Amino acid sequence: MSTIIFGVVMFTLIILALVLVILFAKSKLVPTGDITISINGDPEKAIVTQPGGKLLTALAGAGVFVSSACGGGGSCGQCRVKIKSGGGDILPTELDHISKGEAREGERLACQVAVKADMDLELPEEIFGVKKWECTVISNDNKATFIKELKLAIPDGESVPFRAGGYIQIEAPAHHVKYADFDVPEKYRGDWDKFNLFRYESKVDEPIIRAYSMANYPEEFGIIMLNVRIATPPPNNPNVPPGQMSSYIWSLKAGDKCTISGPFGEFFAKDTDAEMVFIGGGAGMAPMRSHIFDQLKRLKSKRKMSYWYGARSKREMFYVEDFDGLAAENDNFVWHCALSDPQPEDNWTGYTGFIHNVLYENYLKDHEAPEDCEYYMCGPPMMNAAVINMLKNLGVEEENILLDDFGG
Amino acid sequence: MITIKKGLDLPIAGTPSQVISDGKAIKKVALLGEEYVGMRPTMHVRVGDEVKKAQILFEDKKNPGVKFTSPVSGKVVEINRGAKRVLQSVVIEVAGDDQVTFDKFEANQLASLNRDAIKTQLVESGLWTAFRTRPFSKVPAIDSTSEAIFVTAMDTNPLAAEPTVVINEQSEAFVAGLDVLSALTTGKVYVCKKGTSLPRSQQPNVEEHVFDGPHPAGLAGTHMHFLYPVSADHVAWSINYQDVIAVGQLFLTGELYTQRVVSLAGPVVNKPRLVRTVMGASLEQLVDSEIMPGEVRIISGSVLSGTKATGPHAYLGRYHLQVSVLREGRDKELFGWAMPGKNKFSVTRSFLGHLFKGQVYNMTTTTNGSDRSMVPIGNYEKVMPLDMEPTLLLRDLCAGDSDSAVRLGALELDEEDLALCTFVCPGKYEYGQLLRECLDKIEKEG
Amino acid sequence: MEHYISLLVKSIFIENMALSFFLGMCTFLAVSKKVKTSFGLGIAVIVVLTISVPVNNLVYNLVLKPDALVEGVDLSFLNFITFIGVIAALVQILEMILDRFFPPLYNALGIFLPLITVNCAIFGGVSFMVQRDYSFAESVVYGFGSGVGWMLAIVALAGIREKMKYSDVPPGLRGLGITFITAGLMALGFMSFSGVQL
Amino acid sequence: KELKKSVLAPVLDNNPIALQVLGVCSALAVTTKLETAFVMTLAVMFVTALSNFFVSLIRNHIPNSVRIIVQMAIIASLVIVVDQILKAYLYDISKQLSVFVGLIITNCIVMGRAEAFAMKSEPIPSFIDGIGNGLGYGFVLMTVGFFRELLGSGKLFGLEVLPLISNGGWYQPNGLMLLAPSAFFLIGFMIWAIRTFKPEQVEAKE
Amino acid sequence: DSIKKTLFVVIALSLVCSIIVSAAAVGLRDKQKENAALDKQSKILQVAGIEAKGSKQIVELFNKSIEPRLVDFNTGDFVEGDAANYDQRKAAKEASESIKLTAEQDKAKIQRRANVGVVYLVKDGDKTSKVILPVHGNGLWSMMYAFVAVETDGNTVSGLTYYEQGETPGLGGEVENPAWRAQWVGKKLFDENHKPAIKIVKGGAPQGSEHGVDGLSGATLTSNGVQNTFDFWLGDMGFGPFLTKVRDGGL
Amino acid sequence: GLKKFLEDIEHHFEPGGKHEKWFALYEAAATLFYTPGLVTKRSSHVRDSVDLKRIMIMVWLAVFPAMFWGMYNAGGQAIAALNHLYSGDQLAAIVAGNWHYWLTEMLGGTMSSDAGWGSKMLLGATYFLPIYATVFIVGAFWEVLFCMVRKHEVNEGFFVTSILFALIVPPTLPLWQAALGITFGVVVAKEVFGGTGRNFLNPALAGRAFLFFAYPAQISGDLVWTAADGYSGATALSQWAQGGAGALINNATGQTITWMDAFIGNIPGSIGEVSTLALMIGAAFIVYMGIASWRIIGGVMIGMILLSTLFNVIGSDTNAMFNMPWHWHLVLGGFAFGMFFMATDPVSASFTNSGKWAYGILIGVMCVLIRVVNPAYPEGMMLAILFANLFAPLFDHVVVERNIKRRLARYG
Ligand SMILES: Cc1cc2nc3c(=O)[nH]c(=O)nc-3n(C[C@H](O)[C@H](O)[C@H](O)COP(=O)(O)OP(=O)(O)OC[C@H]3O[C@@H](n4cnc5c(N)ncnc54)[C@H](O)[C@@H]3O)c2cc1C
Ligand SMILES: Cc1cc2nc3c(=O)[nH]c(=O)nc-3n(C[C@H](O)[C@H](O)[C@H](O)COP(=O)(O)O)c2cc1C
Ligand SMILES: Cc1cc2nc3c(=O)[nH]c(=O)nc-3n(C[C@H](O)[C@H](O)[C@H](O)COP(=O)(O)O)c2cc1C
Ligand code: FES
Ligand code: FES
Ligand SMILES: [Ca+2]
Repeated sequence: MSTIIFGVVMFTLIILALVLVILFAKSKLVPTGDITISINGDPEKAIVTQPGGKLLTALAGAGVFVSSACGGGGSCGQCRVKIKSGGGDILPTELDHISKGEAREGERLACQVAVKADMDLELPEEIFGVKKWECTVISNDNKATFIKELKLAIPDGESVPFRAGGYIQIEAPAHHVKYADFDVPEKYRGDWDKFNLFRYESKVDEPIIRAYSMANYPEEFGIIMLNVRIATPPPNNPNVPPGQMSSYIWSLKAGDKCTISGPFGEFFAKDTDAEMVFIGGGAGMAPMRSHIFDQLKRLKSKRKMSYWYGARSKREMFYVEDFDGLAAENDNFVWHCALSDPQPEDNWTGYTGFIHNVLYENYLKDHEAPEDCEYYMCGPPMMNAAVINMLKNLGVEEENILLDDFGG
Repeated sequence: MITIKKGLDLPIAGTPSQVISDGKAIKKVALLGEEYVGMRPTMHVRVGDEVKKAQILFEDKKNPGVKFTSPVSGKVVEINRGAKRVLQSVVIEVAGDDQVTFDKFEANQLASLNRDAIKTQLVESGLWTAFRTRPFSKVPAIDSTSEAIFVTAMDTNPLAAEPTVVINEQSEAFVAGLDVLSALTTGKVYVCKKGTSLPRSQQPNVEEHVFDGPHPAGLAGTHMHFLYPVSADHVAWSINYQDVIAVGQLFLTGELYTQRVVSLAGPVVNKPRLVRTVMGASLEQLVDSEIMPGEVRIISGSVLSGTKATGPHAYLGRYHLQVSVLREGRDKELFGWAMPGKNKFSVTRSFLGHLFKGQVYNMTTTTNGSDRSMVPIGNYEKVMPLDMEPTLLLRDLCAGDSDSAVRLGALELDEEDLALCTFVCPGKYEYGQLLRECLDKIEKEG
Repeated sequence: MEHYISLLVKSIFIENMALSFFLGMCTFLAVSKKVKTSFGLGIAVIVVLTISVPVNNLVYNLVLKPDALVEGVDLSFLNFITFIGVIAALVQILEMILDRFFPPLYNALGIFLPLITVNCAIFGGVSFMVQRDYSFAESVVYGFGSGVGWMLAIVALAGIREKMKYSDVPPGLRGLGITFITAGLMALGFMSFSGVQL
Repeated sequence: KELKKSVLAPVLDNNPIALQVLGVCSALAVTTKLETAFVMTLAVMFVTALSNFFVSLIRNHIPNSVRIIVQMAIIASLVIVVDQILKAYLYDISKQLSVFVGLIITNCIVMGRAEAFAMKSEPIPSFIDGIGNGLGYGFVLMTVGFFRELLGSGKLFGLEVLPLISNGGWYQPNGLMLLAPSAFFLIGFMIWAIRTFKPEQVEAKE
Repeated sequence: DSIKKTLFVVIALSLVCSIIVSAAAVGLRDKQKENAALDKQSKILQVAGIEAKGSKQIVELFNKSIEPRLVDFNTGDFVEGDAANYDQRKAAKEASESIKLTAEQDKAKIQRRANVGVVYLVKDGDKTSKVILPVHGNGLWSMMYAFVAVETDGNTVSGLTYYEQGETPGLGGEVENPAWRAQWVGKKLFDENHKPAIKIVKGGAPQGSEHGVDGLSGATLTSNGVQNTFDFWLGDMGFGPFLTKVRDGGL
Repeated sequence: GLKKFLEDIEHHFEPGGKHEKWFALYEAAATLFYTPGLVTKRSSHVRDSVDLKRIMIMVWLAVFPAMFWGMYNAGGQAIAALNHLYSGDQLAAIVAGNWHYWLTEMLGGTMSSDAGWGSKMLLGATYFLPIYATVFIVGAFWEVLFCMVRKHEVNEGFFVTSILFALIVPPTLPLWQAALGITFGVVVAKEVFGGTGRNFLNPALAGRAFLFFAYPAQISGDLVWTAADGYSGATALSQWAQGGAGALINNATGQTITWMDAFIGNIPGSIGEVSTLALMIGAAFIVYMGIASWRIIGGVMIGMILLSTLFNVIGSDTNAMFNMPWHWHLVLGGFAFGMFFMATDPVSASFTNSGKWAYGILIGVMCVLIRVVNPAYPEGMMLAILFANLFAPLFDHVVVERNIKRRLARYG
C-alpha cells in the first residue's frame, strides 16, 4: 500500500520539477520586450508590437495590407515586400513566388516572415495613397445576358488617383440572396429560364472581401465603375450554390450604400512607340475600354491601335456606340468582333469562330514584324492559352505579351 | 609558361599547308542570327534593299544599342526564318563598293584615346560584336567594362590555321589593335600564344603568356581558368587575333576591314591550304570544285565544335576561322563493334589503332554506337585539364541540376570547352547542349 | 582506455542504432534529402542523446531502481514517464538556448528540434542503457557513440540519395518506396559486423 | 455516413506509414510473427484513441509552454497501464515485443495525431480519428507480417501451413524474411502497389 | 498565461495519472511474478518427463513432483537457503557471490561461475528418481542455456532440452530439434574411470555408441560450444564434485 | 542474306505493325548483328570508336581463362574425392545414381582416378553450364519485361552481371536458388533504379548476399565446395582459422596445400575464384585497355597489406588468423576475383580520382577485418564491397567540397 503513495508522490514531484526547470529556462532565455518595425526609413508610421507571429498580423493593424488577398493558400503570390535590414532568411516556401534575383534584392513574403525581431521595410512607389471610401451606387444595370455594369460615387466630387487597368478592393456583409430577384430584362431572360437559374441561392454568415477591376480612365472624373459576371455553378454538380460576391453585387441598385478600398494594379501599358494590339473576350471589356480610352483621349497619342473582341451573339456585345465613335474620331484605332454562336435571327455576315483564329487569319499572318507589337490581353483562361500559343508560334517573346487573368 | 598535359590532339587526316593563297570568287555573304547567344533581332532592312558596308542590318532587343552591320555593299536577297519565325540568316548579294566611314588616328595616339570614344567607334562600326563575355559568352553590354581582355593568338583546333603566318602580314594592324585594347581595358590585356615570337605592344598593361601542350591548350576558357578565374562578379572579355587586326585597321584607316584568312581542310579536300575570303562568305561557293565526289558534310569551324553548313546556314560564322569537310558515315558493318579495329581511333586502348604511332585517320561523321547511359570508365579525366570534377559536373548537366553545376564550375565554361568530353563519351551524350540549357536557366532565374 | 574505446566502437559500428537496431526511421527516411541538412540533424541528435543518457542514468540509479530510496520499495514502473519527461524538457531547453544565444548554431542544428523528442533512437538508447546497467562514464560514452553512428548512417543515406539525381525511378516508387528499398540495401551491407563479438 | 467515412480514410487514402511517414520502427520490428503484429496493432489503436480523447477533453486548458509535457504525461500513463496489463496476461507476447512496448510512447503516430487533430477537435471525433489511424497502421503491419511469417517459417498465427523439411515436409524457409531488409523491401513494394492503384498520391518530379 | 494556472493544471493532471498508474502497477505484481515462475516450471516439468497441460496442472505437478535444492560446486554438498527463489544468473554477476574463472578454466567462455547452483530433484513417491542440472555455454551468436536430466547413478542421461538460445534457425537453432534431442537419452556422461566422455561427433556418431551424439550439420561452431558446455560442467569446476556424491548414492 | 532479311521484316515491328510490341527485341538483334549506321546530329561531328558493347565484351572475355580453369578444377576435385571415398561396385552404383556422372561417362569421359584433363573439364562443365544458362535466361526475362513496360532499349551490362554471378557460387548450388538470386540482384538492385548506369549497388553481389542470408546452408559449410556425393571437407580459410598454416591439408589426396597450389588454383571453392594467376592475366588486359581502375586495385592492395601486417605485429595466442601474412591473404578465398573484377564496377565506385584510392583502401581493410575478427564468416570480400558501395559517394562529396573551396578562393 505504501508503494502506491510513494509512486503518486514521486510522479508528481518529478513532473513538477521538470516543469519548473523549463519555466525558469524560458524566463531567462527568451526575450519579453517589445520590438519595432520601420517603413521606408521614416521615423513616422512605425509599428511596435510584441515579438512573434507573421508580419501580416502587425501590418493588418495599421491597414497596410499591400493587396493581401487571402489568409491562406497563397496562390496569388501578391504578398511580397522588400525587407532592408539583415533579418531572417528567405524560407524554402517562398522561392515558388520569388526568383533568386528578387531574393538577392531583399524581396520576402510578408505572410511567412517572422517578426520576433526588429526589421526595416521598404514599399515601392510610395503606395501610402491607398485609402478606403464610403460610396453610393449610381447605377447597376445590365448590358448583356450575364454581366452587369456597376457604378460608384466618390463623395464631395473627389477623384481617386489611379492608372488604367488597375483593380480595387471590395467588401460585403453577411447576406442571403436568390437569383429570382434579379432584374434581367426580357431579351436576356430567354437564356436564364432555359437552365432555370432562378432556382439557385447562396449565403454567407460573415463579411467577405474580394478584388475587382475598374472600367474607367483618369479623366472620367468623380466615379469608379466595374463590370461583373455571374458565377453560376457548373452543370455536372449543380447541387453546389453560386458565387457569393458576384451575387451580392448583382443585388444592389441606385442609391445603395457600399464601401471600397485598395486601388492596386500591375497591368499598366508601356511607354514605347510600338504598335498596340488589344485582344479581349467576354467580361474582360473593362480594362480594354480603360486602356483604349486612356491612349486616345488623355494622352492623345498617334500610335497605331486595334481592338479585337470575342463575343457570343449579336445580343452579347456592348459599348459599340463608343468603339465605332472612337474609330471615326481617330484614324489610329480599328475595331473588330467575332462570335461563336450566330443564331439564324442574327443573320451575321462578319467574322465567326474564336477570336484568335480570326486575328491570325486576317491581320497577323501577313504582318510585317509581329514581334515588335505589344499585346494586351484579358479573357477566359482557355482562350488566353489559345492566343498565347498562336503568338508563340509567331515568335513573340514574353516581354511583349501582357495579361491580367481574372481569377488567377 | 603553363603546360597542359591532359588533352588530345585529334589525328584527323587532311592537314592544311600553312601557305596563304587567293580564294574563289564570292557573290553572297550572310549574317547568321542563331550564333549570337540570347539575341532577339529588330530588323532594319527588308528584301530588295540596297546596303553599304558597315550599314546596320538589325539590332538586339535584349542588348540595347548593339548593332549588327553588313560586311559588304550589295542588295538584300533573303531573310531566312525557321520554326517560330526564328531568324536564321540575312543574305546580301555583293554589288558595288559603297561604305560607311569613321574617324582615323595616328598610330601613336591610339594608346591614349578616350574609352567612351573607342566604344562609340566600335559600336557604330559594328565591330563591337567581336567581343564575348565569360560567363555566358554573350556580346558585352555597351555600358559595361571588364578588368581582363583575353586575346587568342594561338589555335590548337584540329586542321586549324597558324596564327603566326597571318599575323606576320599585318604586324602594324595587330599592334594598333593591341594598343586600342589596352586603352579600352580597365585592368590588363592577356595575349595568349605559343612559344614563338609575335609583334609586341610596348604598353605596360599588355602581357604575353605562353601556353604549351595539346588541345584545349589554345582555348580562351583554359586561359581564363589559369590567369583570371571568372564568376558572377568577375567577367572577362575574349577576342581572337584576326578581330584584333580588324580593330587596328578600323582605328588606323576609318574603314571596316572584313578580309579573313581561313583554313580549308579535311579528309576530302584535294588541296588543303589557307585561303583569303570575306566575313560571312558562302561556303557552298567557297568549296566549289574543292572536294572529292560523294556525300559530305561542310562544317563552319572545327569538327570538335562547329555548325553544319547546309541550306540557310551555309555561310561562314562570325567566330569561325576555318572550314572542315568530311564524309557522311552511313555504313552498316557486320559485327563492326567486335572487329580488331586497326583503322579505328579511340582514347582508350581497346583497338589495334593505338599501336601504330603517327597514323592519321579518314574520320567520318558516324556515331560508333547507340545512345546509352553513362558508364564512367574514366575517359573525361584524360581530356579535361581544368581543376574540376568532370564526371560529377557532366552528371549534373545530364540531370539538369543547375545549382549544383554552378558550384562545380559551369559558369567558367563554353560549349567548346566540353567538345572533347562529348568526343570521348561511350554513351554518346552531347554536353554542349546541356551546358547551354543550364546557362539559360541560370540567366533566367537571375 | 581500451574498455571505453571498445564501447565506443561497438556503439558506432557493431550496434549502429540506425542500421542495426533500426530506430529513428521516420526522420532518417524523411530528412535524408540533403547531405548538410542531414548533417545538422545528426549533430542535434548527437547532443541530445549524449546529454540524455547520463542524466537518466543518474535519475534511475538514485530514485527508480529497487531499494534505492527505501528498502522493500521499488518505483521502476515510472521509468517511461521519467525518461520521456527528461528527454522532452532537455530538448525544449536546448532549443530555446540555441535560438536565444547562438542564432548561427540554431540555423545549423536547432531548427530541427521540435520533432526529435519523438525519436525512437533516444528512448531506445535510454532503455538499453537501463537494461545493460552501465556506469556513468559508460553511459556518457555509449550515448555519444550511438549519436555518432546515427549521424553516420543518415549522412550516408543522404549521399546516396544525392547520387541518385541521375536515376530513373518508376513514378510509383519515387520518394518513399525507393528510399525504403535503399535503406533495406544499406541494412544488407551493414551486416558485415553482425558476428563480431566485441 | 460520416463516421464510416472518417474511420476508413486512413486505411488507403491517408495511410500513416505509406503516405505519411510515421510508426515505421515498430512496423520493421514486430512483423516477424502475426500474433505480435496483431497485439501491437491493437495496443497502438487503443492508446491513440484514448490519448486523442483526453487531450481534446483538456485542450482548451493546456498551458502552451508545457503542452508537450502534458501530452507525454497522458500518453506515458496509458502506455504504462498497457505494459502492466500485457505482462500480467500475455507474458510470452510481452517478452517477444521486448522494448517496443515502451516505444509506443514515441511512436510518431500517437503524438502526430494528438498535436494535429486532438488539440483542434472534439472528443468523439478525436476518438474516431485515433481508431481510424490505428486501423491504417494495422493494415500495413498485418499485411507485412503475413508474408514475413509465411515465407520465413511456413506458419500463420503459429499454425502450420507449409510443412518444413526439418519436420519432414517439402518447404525450405527463407532466412532473410526473418531480418529487417525483408520488411524494408516489402513496405517499398506495398507503397508501389498502392500508388499504382491510387495515382493521385504520386510525388512530383524534382 | 498565469504560472499559477500552469502549476494547478499540471499538478492535478499528475495526481490523476499517478494514482491510476501506481494502482495498476501495484495491483498486478503477483500475477506477473506467477507468470514468470510458471514459464520456468513448464520447462522443468517438460525435461523431467512429466506431461502437464495448463497453468493449474503445471503448478499442481511441479509442487508435488519437484524439490529445488542448492549445491556448492567446490565441495558438491547441499547448502541451506531458499532454493525456490534463488537467482543464479544474477548471483553470477555479484562480486561476493561468484568467482572469476581463468582463461584455461573458462572452456565454455562464461567468464564467471556462481558459488552455489540450484538443482531440481525429481520425486517418485518419497524416492528420488532423477536430478536435473542447469548448464549453459557460449555458442556462435549467443549464450545457450539447457537442462539435462541425469539418473541417480550419476552417469546416465534421461533427457535434454535447450530452453534459451539465439543461433540461426537453420544451422545452429537445430539444438531445439526434438529428433536431435532424442539422441541424448541413454548416453553416459562419464567413462569407466570417471572422466568426462560426452563427444559431439562430426558427420554423425557411430551407431550404437553410448558416449557420442551427432553434431549439427554445417554448424560446427555451435557444436563446439555444445561440446565445451559439457567439458566445463562435467569437470571439477562444475558439477563433478556433486556428481561423485550422487554416484556414491548420496540421494 | 541476313542484312536483307532484317530490313525486310522491319515493317512488322514499326508502329502499327503486326509485332509492334517486340520492337525492343527486334532492335536488339538488329544492332547485335550490324552497326546502327547513324551519323552525328550536333556538337562534336566526330566521335570516339569505343562503346558500351565493346566495354562489356572486353570485360566478358577477360574472365574466360578463369572460367575454363574453374570448370577443370571442379571436375578434378570431384573425381579425386569420389575415388577417395568409393571404389569398385560402390563407386559404380554412386556413378549410376548421378546424372552429372553418368552423362560424363556416356559422352566418352571416365570417372576413374586416371581421368584426364578433358574428362575433368567436361565434368566441371556439366555443373557450370546449367547454372549459367538458368541465370542468363531468368535475368533476361526481367530485363526484357522492364524494357517493354517502360519502352526502353535493352542495353548491355547484364551480359557481364550474369557470368560474374554464375562464377561466384559453389558448383553444387540448386538451380531454383540461382534463379531467385539473379531475380533479386537484377530487380531489387538495378532495375527499380532505372537500369544500367543508374544504380549504386553491385547487382551481382547483391544476389549473392541474398543467397548468403536466405539459404546459408547451401552456400556455406563443408558440404558444398566439392561436388562429390557424401564428401565432407573444409577449405583453406576455414582450416587456417582452425589451426594455422599447419592445418592446410587436402584430405581428398592427403597432400599439403602449398602457396603454389593456392596461387595456381588447385584448391576447392567457388567455381571461378581459385586461380589467382588466371585472374591476374585477365585483369591485366582490361587494366591496360583503361576499362578497370588501377587506382582502385592499388587501394585494395594497400589496405589489405596494411591491416594484415598490423594484425601480424599485434599477434594472438588463441586466434590463428592473426598470423596469416599478406601474400597468403592474396591467394585464398575470393579476394583476387573481387579485387580484379567486382571492386572495379565503374557505376558502384567513386567518381573521383582521389575518392577511388579511399574506396579501394576501405574495401581491403574491411575484407581483412571480416576475415580475421569475425568468427561467423570465413571470408568477407562480398560484404566488404557491398559496405564500401554505401560510402563511395561520401568520399566524392568530401573531394568535391574541397574543390569548391579552392574555386571560391579563385584558384580553380
Ligand atoms: C484582381 C482581380 C480582378 C478581377 N476583376 C474582375 C472583374 O472586374 N469582373 C469579373 O467579372 N471578375 C473579376 N475577377 C474574377 C472574379 O473575382 C472571380 O472570377 C469570381 O467571379 C469571384 O466570385 P465571388 O467571389 O462572388 O464567388 P466565390 O465564392 O469566390 O466562388 C466560389 C465558387 O467555387 C465553387 N465551389 C465552392 N466550393 C466548391 C467545391 N467543394 N466543389 C466545387 N465547387 C466549389 C462555388 O460554387 C462557386 O462557384 C477578378 C479577379 C481578380 C483576381
Ligand atoms: C548467414 C549465416 C549464418 C550462419 N549461422 C551459423 C550458426 O548459427 N551456427 C553455425 O554453427 N554455423 C553457422 N553458419 C556457418 C558457419 O559460418 C560455418 O560455415 C560453419 O560453422 C562450418 O561448419 P563445418 O566446419 O561443420 O562445415 C552460418 C553461415 C551463414 C552464411
Ligand atoms: C567475389 C567473392 C566474394 C565472396 N564473399 C564471401 C563472403 O563475403 N563471405 C563468405 O563467407 N564467403 C564469401 N565468398 C566465398 C569464399 O571466398 C570461398 O569460396 C568459400 O568460403 C570456400 O571456403 P574457404 O573460405 O575455406 O575457401 C566469396 C567468393 C567470391 C568469389
Ligand atoms: S497573399 Fe500570397 S502568401 Fe499571402
Ligand atoms: S516510429 Fe517514428 S522514429 Fe520510430
Ligand atoms: Ca548463470
